[PDB]
Amino acid sequence: ASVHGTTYELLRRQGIDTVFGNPGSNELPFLKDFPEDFRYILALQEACVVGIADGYAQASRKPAFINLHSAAGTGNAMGALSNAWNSHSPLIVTAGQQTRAMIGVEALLTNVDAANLPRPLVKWSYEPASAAEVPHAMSRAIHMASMAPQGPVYLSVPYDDWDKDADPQSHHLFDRHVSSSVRLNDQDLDILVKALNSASNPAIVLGPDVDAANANADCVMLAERLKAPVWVAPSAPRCPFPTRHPCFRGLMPAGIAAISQLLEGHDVVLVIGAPVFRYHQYDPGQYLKPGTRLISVTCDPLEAARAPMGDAIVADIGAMASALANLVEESSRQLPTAAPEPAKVDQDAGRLHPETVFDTLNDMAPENAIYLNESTSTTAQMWQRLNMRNPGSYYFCAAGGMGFALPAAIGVQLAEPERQVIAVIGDGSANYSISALWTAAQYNIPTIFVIMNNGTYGALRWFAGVLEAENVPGLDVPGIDFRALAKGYGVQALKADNLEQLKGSLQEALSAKGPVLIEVSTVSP
Amino acid sequence: ASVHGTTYELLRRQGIDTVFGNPGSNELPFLKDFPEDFRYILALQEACVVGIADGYAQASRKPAFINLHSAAGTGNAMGALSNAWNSHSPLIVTAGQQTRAMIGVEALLTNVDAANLPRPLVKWSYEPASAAEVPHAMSRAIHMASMAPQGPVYLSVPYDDWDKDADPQSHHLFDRHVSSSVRLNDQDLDILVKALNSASNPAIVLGPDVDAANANADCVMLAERLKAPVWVAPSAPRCPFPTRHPCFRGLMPAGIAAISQLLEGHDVVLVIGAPVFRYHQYDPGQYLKPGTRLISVTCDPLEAARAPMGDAIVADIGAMASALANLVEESSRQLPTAAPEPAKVDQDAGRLHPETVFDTLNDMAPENAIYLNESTSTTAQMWQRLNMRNPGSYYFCAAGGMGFALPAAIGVQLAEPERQVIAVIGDGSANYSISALWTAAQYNIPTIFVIMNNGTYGALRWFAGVLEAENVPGLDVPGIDFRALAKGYGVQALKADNLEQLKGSLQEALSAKGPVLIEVSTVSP
Amino acid sequence: ASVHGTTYELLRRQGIDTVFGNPGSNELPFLKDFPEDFRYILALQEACVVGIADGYAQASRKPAFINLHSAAGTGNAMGALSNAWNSHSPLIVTAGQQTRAMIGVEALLTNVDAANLPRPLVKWSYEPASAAEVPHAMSRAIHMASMAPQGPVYLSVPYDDWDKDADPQSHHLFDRHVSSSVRLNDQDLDILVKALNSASNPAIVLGPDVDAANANADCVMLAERLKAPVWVAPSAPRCPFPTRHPCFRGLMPAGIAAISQLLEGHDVVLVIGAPVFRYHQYDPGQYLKPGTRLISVTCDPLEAARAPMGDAIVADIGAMASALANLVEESSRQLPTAAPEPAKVDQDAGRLHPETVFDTLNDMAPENAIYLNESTSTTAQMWQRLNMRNPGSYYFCAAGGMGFALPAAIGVQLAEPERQVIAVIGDGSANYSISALWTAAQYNIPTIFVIMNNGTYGALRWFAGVLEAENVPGLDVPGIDFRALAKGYGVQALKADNLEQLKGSLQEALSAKGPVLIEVSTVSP
Ligand SMILES: Cc1ncc(Cn2c(C)c(CCOP(=O)(O)OP(=O)(O)O)sc2=O)c(N)n1
Ligand SMILES: Cc1ncc(Cn2c(C)c(CCOP(=O)(O)OP(=O)(O)O)sc2=O)c(N)n1
Ligand SMILES: Cc1ncc(Cn2c(C)c(CCOP(=O)(O)OP(=O)(O)O)sc2=O)c(N)n1
Ligand SMILES: [Ca+2]
Ligand SMILES: [Ca+2]
Ligand SMILES: [Ca+2]
Ligand SMILES: [Ca+2]
Ligand SMILES: [Ca+2]
Ligand SMILES: [Ca+2]
Ligand code: NA
Repeated sequence: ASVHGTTYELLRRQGIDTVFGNPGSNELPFLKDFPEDFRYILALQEACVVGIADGYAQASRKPAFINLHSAAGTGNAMGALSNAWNSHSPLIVTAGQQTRAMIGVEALLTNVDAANLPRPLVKWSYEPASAAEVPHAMSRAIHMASMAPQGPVYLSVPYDDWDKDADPQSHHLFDRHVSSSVRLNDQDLDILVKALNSASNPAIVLGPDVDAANANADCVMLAERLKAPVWVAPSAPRCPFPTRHPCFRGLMPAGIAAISQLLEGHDVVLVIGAPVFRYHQYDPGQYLKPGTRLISVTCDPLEAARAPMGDAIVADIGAMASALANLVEESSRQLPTAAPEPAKVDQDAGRLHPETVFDTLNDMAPENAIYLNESTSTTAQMWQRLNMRNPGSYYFCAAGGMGFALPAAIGVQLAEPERQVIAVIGDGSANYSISALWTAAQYNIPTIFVIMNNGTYGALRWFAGVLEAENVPGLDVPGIDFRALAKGYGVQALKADNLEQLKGSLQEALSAKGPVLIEVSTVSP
Repeated sequence: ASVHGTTYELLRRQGIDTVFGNPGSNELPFLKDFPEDFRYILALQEACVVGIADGYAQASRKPAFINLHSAAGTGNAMGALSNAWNSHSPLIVTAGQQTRAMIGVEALLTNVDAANLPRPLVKWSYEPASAAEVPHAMSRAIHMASMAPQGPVYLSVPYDDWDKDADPQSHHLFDRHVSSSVRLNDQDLDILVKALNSASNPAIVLGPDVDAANANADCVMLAERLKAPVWVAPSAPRCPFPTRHPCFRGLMPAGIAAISQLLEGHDVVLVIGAPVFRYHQYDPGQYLKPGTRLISVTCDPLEAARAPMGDAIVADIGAMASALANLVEESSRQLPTAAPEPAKVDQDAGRLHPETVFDTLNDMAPENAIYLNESTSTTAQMWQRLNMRNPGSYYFCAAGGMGFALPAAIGVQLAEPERQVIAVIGDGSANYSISALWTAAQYNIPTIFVIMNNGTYGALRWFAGVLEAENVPGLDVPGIDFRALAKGYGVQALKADNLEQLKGSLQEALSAKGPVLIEVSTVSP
Repeated sequence: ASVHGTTYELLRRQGIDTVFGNPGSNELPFLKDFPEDFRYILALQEACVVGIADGYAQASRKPAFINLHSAAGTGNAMGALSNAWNSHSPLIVTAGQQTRAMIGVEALLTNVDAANLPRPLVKWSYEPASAAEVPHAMSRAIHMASMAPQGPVYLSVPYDDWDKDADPQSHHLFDRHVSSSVRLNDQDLDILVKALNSASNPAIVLGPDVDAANANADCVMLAERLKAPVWVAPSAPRCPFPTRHPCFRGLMPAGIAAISQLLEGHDVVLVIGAPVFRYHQYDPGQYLKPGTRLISVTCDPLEAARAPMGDAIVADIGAMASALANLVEESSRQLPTAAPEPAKVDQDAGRLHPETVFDTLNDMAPENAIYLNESTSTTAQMWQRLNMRNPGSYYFCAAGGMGFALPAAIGVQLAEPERQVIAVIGDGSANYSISALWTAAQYNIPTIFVIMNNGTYGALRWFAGVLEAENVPGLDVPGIDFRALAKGYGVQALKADNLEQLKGSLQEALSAKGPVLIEVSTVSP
């Protein structure tokens, strides 16, 4: 067998059937004779390739496979890799290298010092020392991306390797099963459960690894048994809990003092599946107030090591959430009462307030919609106004890096063809990965893109206010026609300058059979 | 003085007055109170920011200063950095880091292991250990980017550093002058000159560092004195010689055997300002034929070390080209005769052959036009058909990475406001950095963009033919309307479906007062 | 509080009370005012500092703390770090940096690019961005070294940081408890247990992480219930099983084909606490024969990813070994019968055969002796001839790197003051870390060092035979007087040129109250 045949066999035997890619000439010997059981999803720039694969992996809860061109293609994808690192996304990033005979001379298209290029944003990065090693290196990449804590990996392969003979012993790679589905030992788990049962006023804080593990329903059972309020850890990349459940308390503020004030009076705070904590603004004060202790369950040793307070347990989130939910006692405390509905903001017949947009989306979208957020100044309102009952219903760029939501919404829609995806993206953020629209058109992936057009980088005006920073250049983005950009890439486009037109465009988009972009005129900050 | 005030003083005293950027919140404390003597050039994605700065640096022959946001902004720019590394572009890339007090907890927007992120594509990469060190670290960045061999550098700065007090001794940085303008010692230079004077059939091969050094006119004098044919080294990022001078022989084929066959019969081959060599296709055979010896003058030790044949001298290209041109004897051999004009290819009233497009551009463009090339299947025809008499007249992505020419054409036009820039870009390549069009519109930078629309990644069909690779996915890019994309970003747009409309659109574009995009329907390969 | 006071408080609250070090001037501000409850163990070169700390950590099963001088001190220790990486040793390596104000100028003693220096041999490597961050960075180092898979970490600290004020919130670091004591979830564990109960001819292979976890006794119970033969995985750094238990089958040969032939006929092979596998010689063939399947339990994702065959479970070895030993059924198969005693080799009245030395050590040493091995050509005989009943009884350089056993034997003896340590070290290996002898003398740590003096690098003659390599320089080491080297560093020294003198020197050494070196004249290969 050739290295090409053996490597595609390993991929299919490990459950991989889709290649997300933008091709080049070091990759043609891999892509030739492409197997009939695989698909190839082309995107026009590599941030878009990786964003699409990232949405697909996060929504499918399985690894996604990427093929990029050498150093320039890998490099175009590195902002997308920053977000994938912070969302623990299992991405297998492959890139083609020059033929071994010209690597030393640094022929055009040589990826020099290849394994160092995507560091520090990958768990494992490698170029094999011979062609026969390629299937074993691919096996390492698959398992490194997929074991907890999941994350992106990188493999560079000289183009001449594919046609070489494979090692006949590579068949032992095909059916390897590797598990990291582990939980705390019984004695120490019993100690944790007794601490939770004994707490007088527990709180629960949930992060994105809960949604990645599909541990959401176990966390609902846990919060119901403990009768405990539930927040989402700050800077949230995913939604880990039903947002209209009575225990839900919303997104935590991303500040040290704000969080310790929020948690004041809670004797035990159990954090599951989150870093402790993804603060943003600098809000110095106490990490926790006197009387509060914190316990974190995390799948990632790096998160356990860096927490500035609390105890930690490094284990699988699905296995731990299931065990805790089934072992804790039902408290005789009263269940928390649901938060009140948000108020309706006053809306005239002109430009839309973001609050009006989210209320109208909540009124009209299906109950199993999936939302993505890259409208950076409106996140708090989005979390207050969208009822997200089901797992896998929310994604936000985990490293804060623009350029994620537009392509990731296409990958999520490909992973979840029966759930309508609605990406809410600012006019600033929409540009970073605008060419991803083409992939939605070409493959007829029916994502809805709602562009919140207020003419400016609104969140940077907000943060400038926090810093009291004046005379800052580069904050306005006037003069972009998003219906013409959508037409450029083959996507149907609608405009909404007022609430009547917002309702009409959403009705048309929800009834459409392909992707649709709606440009919404929103109020200037 | 504050670190902010001291750092902007150092920049202006070192000749920097423009910041190319896409802002974020770790950068607002640097950008606030932006000095009145500086400009800020916004672009909507970081590949575009860096591409624009790269064109500006290459055309101005001076360092360009960039400010990006943390890891995601730096990462979005890394394919642009791959090209800048291979063009020796002096780029000072700065990125903002979180406040020092939250780096350890990895707050949102922390650039983890920052200095390792852009490696291996930078000459120097650093984050200072204290605020007071920031001006000295910036001084190091300026000089590292600017000394031979020039190239990109990276500096990460915690946002809280800017408002701190500067070291009063930082004033000694402001006027430092650092020179690498060096040439081979007199005794060894005299040995080289005697070898050139004694050659019976010398050849000259020139690379991009000749054009970077503005050594073009000295190389013309050298070739006239030696009566020697002149080629351009393969995979050329720049044009180092007048293309209709009698000595000019064109772009070398990018293959080992093809180059040694071309050079057969030449006893001494002098390479100036090029790697030896940027081969592309694998074309194994002899590096040089018996009877040919090679001497390379390069500004880059890495190029001298990796050449597989020949002697080398590591020195400044401007200083060496001037010395050689003024020291060699005038040979009594006959001057080489000019190559014949290219033939006119047959053209019907339908889609345009690329040969027709380049002939029409050569007929209509000013004699001091500047061309950029990212039309990958038509490079050989472009080099045969455009008379480029002057330095700084051609740029092509030096690492072969798509996404360079569209933004770089805007930076070159900003650097050379009296020379019309004409970027010839394939329909595939145009997508990688499409949002750069917005910067041309907003600042009214009057670049002309000629999009060669043949519906496919034509060069990858070519390379697939070379490999005899069949059943390759992802090679076609149908369904893109480039006039709608140009309208989306505010640029005037024209279409040319035949030769009459090509001539009319070029006349309109050359008479326009702002940027113009022309979509040309070209023949399918 | 100062950073100095807060950092020593964090260390003591996390169970650290000993600093292994060789001092320098960047470290004096850390070491000044050394707390009365800490000890400092000086060694004269940094390979020896780290080797001693490594033996101490491995034997105590807890992290050991090291302080080295800048880049040169760290660099002198990097061969010791290679062994610590492959033994999963929890080492917290700290090094002093220049004062922040002169790092940029690269004053003498600046550790440039410090965090990159010990990579790739550490799990985590860092220099803090401010003085106040130092206690949190130390907390990260402690937990990163101690969480599974354990391993060395590195922290560089500018010397001016120690006297600065600490962050008042650093107290939340002092009592953090972090656990990685996890095992496979109940459903999948029940599947594994049923596979073991159903096997017709199971085998068990154990590696060093069994001894690190003190899982040895649980593995004896497991092998007794399964009635299964037990081997030790190749290139063994530790001894994980009693070597005269009836199930014990010895050290596996370090070859691919040799291992699959050994395992032929075993239907399920359970590997616990080992890489799969640390082969050495290249012995190509099948990884496993038809009819054998392999299951690996490992604490290290990198080991699970790279195994070329089998299933894997990534979990804590102590927790998994305990669960399996208590859940499997007692098989009705007959218990394996003990291997026969090794034969006595013929010994004349001259130089000693290694077999005679190990038989005499086994006859005379206490039953709770601890052995170290750096006598590279005699490993197989050592494993056959020493009855090691107890955990923690054997150490061998895990990366194969010379210079481990001499210093590590001193650290093991410090960790286990009531168990006699006997280091068996070749005359070649003894030189690499010879100055460690001084620390044993100065602190009166009563290690016994048995130097096997055959005048040559015996194992390299063996491997040269395997390669059929002739005319190799550098294999002989004549002319070393080890009793004079021991006298040089203050250690009592004895010579044994025959068996009578070997017995007399061992009796004298076992009765001594301080360290003793015995130089044994062994037969030339
Ligand atoms: C890759 C990248 N570049 C720049 C930024 C900085 N950035 C920018 C540019 C923001 C403004 C996004 O504007 P928008 O129009 O999408 O939304 P708002 O107007 O609601 O803020 S928010 C933010 O952090 C970033 N985070 N990531
Ligand atoms: C960043 C990046 N991604 C992909 C490629 C691979 N690539 C691609 C995609 C080419 C086709 C460009 O198509 P075009 O339409 O611009 O021009 P032609 O049709 O004349 O080839 S040429 C080439 O090397 C690349 N070099 N750089
Ligand atoms: C740091 C280092 N340097 C060199 C070696 C190579 N080496 C050497 C030099 C060996 C010979 C050790 O000789 P010895 O006298 O200690 O024992 P034998 O004579 O029994 O082999 S075995 C071996 O792998 C090594 N592994 N580690
Ligand atoms: Ca099919
Ligand atoms: Ca906006
Ligand atoms: Ca001005
Ligand atoms: Ca094309
Ligand atoms: Ca004391
Ligand atoms: Ca020896
Ligand atoms: Na990198």
